Amino acid sequence: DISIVLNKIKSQLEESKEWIRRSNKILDSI
Amino acid sequence: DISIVLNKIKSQLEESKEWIRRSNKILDSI
Amino acid sequence: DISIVLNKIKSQLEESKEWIRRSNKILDSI
Amino acid sequence: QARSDIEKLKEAIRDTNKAVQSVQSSIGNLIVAIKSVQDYVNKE
Amino acid sequence: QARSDIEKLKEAIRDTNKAVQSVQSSIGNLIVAIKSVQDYVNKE
Amino acid sequence: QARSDIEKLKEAIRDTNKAVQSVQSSIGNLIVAIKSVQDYVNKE
Repeated sequence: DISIVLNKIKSQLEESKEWIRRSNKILDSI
Repeated sequence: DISIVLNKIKSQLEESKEWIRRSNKILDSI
Repeated sequence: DISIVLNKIKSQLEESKEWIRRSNKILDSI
Repeated sequence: QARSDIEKLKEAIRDTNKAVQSVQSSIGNLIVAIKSVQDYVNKE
Repeated sequence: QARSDIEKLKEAIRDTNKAVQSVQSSIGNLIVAIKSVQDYVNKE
Repeated sequence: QARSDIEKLKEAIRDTNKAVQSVQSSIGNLIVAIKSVQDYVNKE
Protein backbone atom coordinates (compact mmCIF):
# COMPACT_ATOMS: atom_id res chain seq x y z
CA ASP A 1 0.00 0.00 0.00
CA ILE A 2 2.55 2.57 1.14
CA SER A 3 5.15 1.03 -1.17
CA ILE A 4 3.00 1.84 -4.21
CA VAL A 5 2.53 5.42 -3.00
CA LEU A 6 6.28 5.91 -2.58
CA ASN A 7 6.92 4.48 -6.05
CA LYS A 8 4.50 7.02 -7.52
CA ILE A 9 6.41 9.82 -5.78
CA LYS A 10 9.67 8.51 -7.25
CA SER A 11 8.19 8.43 -10.75
CA GLN A 12 6.71 11.92 -10.42
CA LEU A 13 10.06 13.15 -9.11
CA GLU A 14 11.81 11.67 -12.16
CA GLU A 15 9.39 13.49 -14.48
CA SER A 16 10.00 16.77 -12.66
CA LYS A 17 13.77 16.45 -13.05
CA GLU A 18 13.36 15.81 -16.78
CA TRP A 19 11.21 18.93 -17.24
CA ILE A 20 13.94 21.02 -15.58
CA ARG A 21 16.57 19.44 -17.85
CA ARG A 22 14.51 20.51 -20.87
CA SER A 23 14.02 24.04 -19.52
CA ASN A 24 17.77 24.41 -18.94
CA LYS A 25 18.61 23.12 -22.42
CA ILE A 26 16.24 25.71 -23.89
CA LEU A 27 17.94 28.41 -21.82
CA ASP A 28 21.35 27.29 -23.08
CA SER A 29 20.20 28.01 -26.65
CA ILE A 30 19.32 31.65 -25.92
CA ASP B 1 -2.07 18.07 16.04
CA ILE B 2 -0.80 16.26 12.95
CA SER B 3 -4.20 16.70 11.29
CA ILE B 4 -3.84 20.49 11.44
CA VAL B 5 -0.33 20.28 9.97
CA LEU B 6 -1.54 18.15 7.06
CA ASN B 7 -4.43 20.56 6.40
CA LYS B 8 -1.94 23.43 6.17
CA ILE B 9 0.07 21.46 3.59
CA LYS B 10 -3.10 20.88 1.57
CA SER B 11 -3.95 24.59 1.62
CA GLN B 12 -0.41 25.62 0.68
CA LEU B 13 -0.48 23.05 -2.13
CA GLU B 14 -3.74 24.54 -3.43
CA GLU B 15 -2.18 28.01 -3.48
CA SER B 16 0.85 26.70 -5.37
CA LYS B 17 -1.34 25.12 -8.05
CA GLU B 18 -3.22 28.40 -8.50
CA TRP B 19 0.02 30.37 -8.98
CA ILE B 20 1.04 27.95 -11.74
CA ARG B 21 -2.37 28.32 -13.39
CA ARG B 22 -1.85 32.09 -13.45
CA SER B 23 1.68 31.77 -14.84
CA ASN B 24 0.45 29.48 -17.63
CA LYS B 25 -2.42 31.83 -18.52
CA ILE B 26 0.08 34.68 -18.83
CA LEU B 27 2.25 32.52 -21.08
CA ASP B 28 -0.76 31.73 -23.27
CA SER B 29 -1.17 35.46 -23.96
CA ILE B 30 2.37 35.87 -25.32
CA ASP C 1 19.68 8.41 11.40
CA ILE C 2 16.37 10.11 10.64
CA SER C 3 17.60 13.28 12.35
CA ILE C 4 20.43 13.60 9.82
CA VAL C 5 18.00 13.09 6.93
CA LEU C 6 15.69 15.82 8.23
CA ASN C 7 18.63 18.21 8.67
CA LYS C 8 19.59 17.65 5.02
CA ILE C 9 16.03 18.53 3.97
CA LYS C 10 16.22 21.73 6.03
CA SER C 11 19.51 22.71 4.40
CA GLN C 12 18.24 21.94 0.89
CA LEU C 13 15.10 23.94 1.66
CA GLU C 14 17.23 26.91 2.73
CA GLU C 15 19.17 26.76 -0.54
CA SER C 16 15.93 26.66 -2.53
CA LYS C 17 14.60 29.76 -0.78
CA GLU C 18 17.84 31.62 -1.55
CA TRP C 19 17.63 30.75 -5.26
CA ILE C 20 14.11 32.21 -5.38
CA ARG C 21 15.30 35.36 -3.61
CA ARG C 22 17.95 35.78 -6.32
CA SER C 23 15.46 35.17 -9.13
CA ASN C 24 13.08 37.77 -7.68
CA LYS C 25 15.87 40.34 -7.28
CA ILE C 26 16.77 39.84 -10.95
CA LEU C 27 13.12 40.33 -11.90
CA ASP C 28 13.00 43.56 -9.88
CA SER C 29 15.80 44.97 -12.08
CA ILE C 30 13.87 44.44 -15.33
CA GLN D 1 16.48 37.04 -32.65
CA ALA D 2 14.52 38.81 -29.92
CA ARG D 3 11.33 37.16 -31.17
CA SER D 4 12.94 33.71 -31.20
CA ASP D 5 14.40 34.28 -27.73
CA ILE D 6 11.06 35.49 -26.37
CA GLU D 7 9.52 32.24 -27.62
CA LYS D 8 12.40 30.27 -26.10
CA LEU D 9 11.91 31.98 -22.73
CA LYS D 10 8.19 31.20 -22.92
CA GLU D 11 8.82 27.50 -23.56
CA ALA D 12 11.46 27.34 -20.82
CA ILE D 13 9.01 28.77 -18.28
CA ARG D 14 6.37 26.34 -19.54
CA ASP D 15 8.73 23.44 -18.81
CA THR D 16 9.64 24.85 -15.40
CA ASN D 17 5.91 25.07 -14.64
CA LYS D 18 5.47 21.43 -15.63
CA ALA D 19 8.34 20.54 -13.27
CA VAL D 20 6.59 22.38 -10.44
CA GLN D 21 3.31 20.62 -11.24
CA SER D 22 5.06 17.25 -10.95
CA VAL D 23 6.48 18.34 -7.58
CA GLN D 24 2.99 19.38 -6.50
CA SER D 25 1.65 15.92 -7.36
CA SER D 26 4.52 14.39 -5.38
CA ILE D 27 3.67 16.48 -2.31
CA GLY D 28 0.05 15.36 -2.49
CA ASN D 29 1.23 11.75 -2.39
CA LEU D 30 3.70 12.43 0.43
CA ILE D 31 0.68 13.53 2.48
CA VAL D 32 -0.98 10.20 1.69
CA ALA D 33 2.18 8.35 2.72
CA ILE D 34 2.47 10.18 6.04
CA LYS D 35 -1.22 9.63 6.80
CA SER D 36 -0.83 5.93 5.98
CA VAL D 37 2.01 5.40 8.45
CA GLN D 38 0.10 7.35 11.10
CA ASP D 39 -3.05 5.37 10.30
CA TYR D 40 -1.10 2.09 10.31
CA VAL D 41 0.28 3.05 13.73
CA ASN D 42 -3.23 3.77 15.03
CA LYS D 43 -4.96 0.74 13.47
CA GLU D 44 -2.28 -1.80 14.47
CA GLN E 1 5.03 43.91 -28.59
CA ALA E 2 8.48 42.84 -27.41
CA ARG E 3 8.18 45.22 -24.45
CA SER E 4 4.74 43.87 -23.53
CA ASP E 5 5.96 40.28 -23.89
CA ILE E 6 9.05 40.98 -21.76
CA GLU E 7 6.73 42.26 -19.04
CA LYS E 8 4.48 39.22 -19.48
CA LEU E 9 7.46 36.87 -19.14
CA LYS E 10 8.52 38.74 -16.00
CA GLU E 11 5.10 38.36 -14.39
CA ALA E 12 4.89 34.69 -15.39
CA ILE E 13 8.22 33.97 -13.69
CA ARG E 14 7.06 35.95 -10.66
CA ASP E 15 4.01 33.69 -10.40
CA THR E 16 6.11 30.55 -10.88
CA ASN E 17 8.36 31.79 -8.07
CA LYS E 18 5.33 32.25 -5.82
CA ALA E 19 4.29 28.68 -6.65
CA VAL E 20 7.74 27.43 -5.63
CA GLN E 21 7.58 29.44 -2.40
CA SER E 22 4.27 27.77 -1.54
CA VAL E 23 5.86 24.37 -2.21
CA GLN E 24 8.77 25.35 0.03
CA SER E 25 6.37 26.17 2.86
CA SER E 26 4.66 22.81 2.30
CA ILE E 27 7.98 20.96 2.58
CA GLY E 28 8.74 22.71 5.86
CA ASN E 29 5.43 21.45 7.24
CA LEU E 30 6.00 17.93 5.87
CA ILE E 31 9.13 17.86 8.03
CA VAL E 32 7.00 18.80 11.04
CA ALA E 33 4.51 16.06 10.17
CA ILE E 34 7.21 13.38 9.86
CA LYS E 35 8.83 14.46 13.12
CA SER E 36 5.44 14.37 14.85
CA VAL E 37 4.74 10.76 13.85
CA GLN E 38 8.26 9.77 14.86
CA ASP E 39 7.88 11.69 18.13
CA TYR E 40 4.43 10.17 18.71
CA VAL E 41 5.96 6.73 18.16
CA ASN E 42 8.72 7.47 20.68
CA LYS E 43 6.54 9.15 23.32
CA GLU E 44 3.73 6.56 23.21
CA GLN F 1 17.46 47.24 -23.19
CA ALA F 2 15.50 44.35 -24.69
CA ARG F 3 18.74 42.37 -25.01
CA SER F 4 19.71 43.07 -21.40
CA ASP F 5 16.20 42.18 -20.21
CA ILE F 6 16.19 38.95 -22.24
CA GLU F 7 19.43 37.99 -20.50
CA LYS F 8 17.94 38.97 -17.14
CA LEU F 9 14.87 36.82 -17.77
CA LYS F 10 17.14 33.92 -18.74
CA GLU F 11 19.14 34.18 -15.51
CA ALA F 12 15.97 34.53 -13.42
CA ILE F 13 14.57 31.31 -14.90
CA ARG F 14 17.93 29.63 -14.33
CA ASP F 15 17.72 30.54 -10.64
CA THR F 16 14.10 29.40 -10.41
CA ASN F 17 15.19 26.08 -11.95
CA LYS F 18 17.93 25.74 -9.33
CA ALA F 19 15.30 26.37 -6.64
CA VAL F 20 13.14 23.60 -8.09
CA GLN F 21 16.14 21.25 -8.22
CA SER F 22 16.76 21.87 -4.51
CA VAL F 23 13.10 21.10 -3.81
CA GLN F 24 13.44 17.91 -5.85
CA SER F 25 16.40 16.82 -3.73
CA SER F 26 14.37 17.58 -0.60
CA ILE F 27 11.49 15.40 -1.81
CA GLY F 28 13.88 12.51 -2.44
CA ASN F 29 15.04 12.76 1.18
CA LEU F 30 11.47 13.07 2.49
CA ILE F 31 10.86 9.66 0.91
CA VAL F 32 13.86 8.30 2.81
CA ALA F 33 12.54 9.82 6.03
CA ILE F 34 9.07 8.31 5.61
CA LYS F 35 10.52 4.90 4.75
CA SER F 36 12.77 5.09 7.82
CA VAL F 37 9.89 5.70 10.23
CA GLN F 38 7.89 2.92 8.57
CA ASP F 39 10.94 0.64 8.68
CA TYR F 40 11.63 1.60 12.30
CA VAL F 41 8.01 0.74 13.11
CA ASN F 42 8.35 -2.65 11.41
CA LYS F 43 11.80 -3.54 12.78
CA GLU F 44 11.07 -2.49 16.39
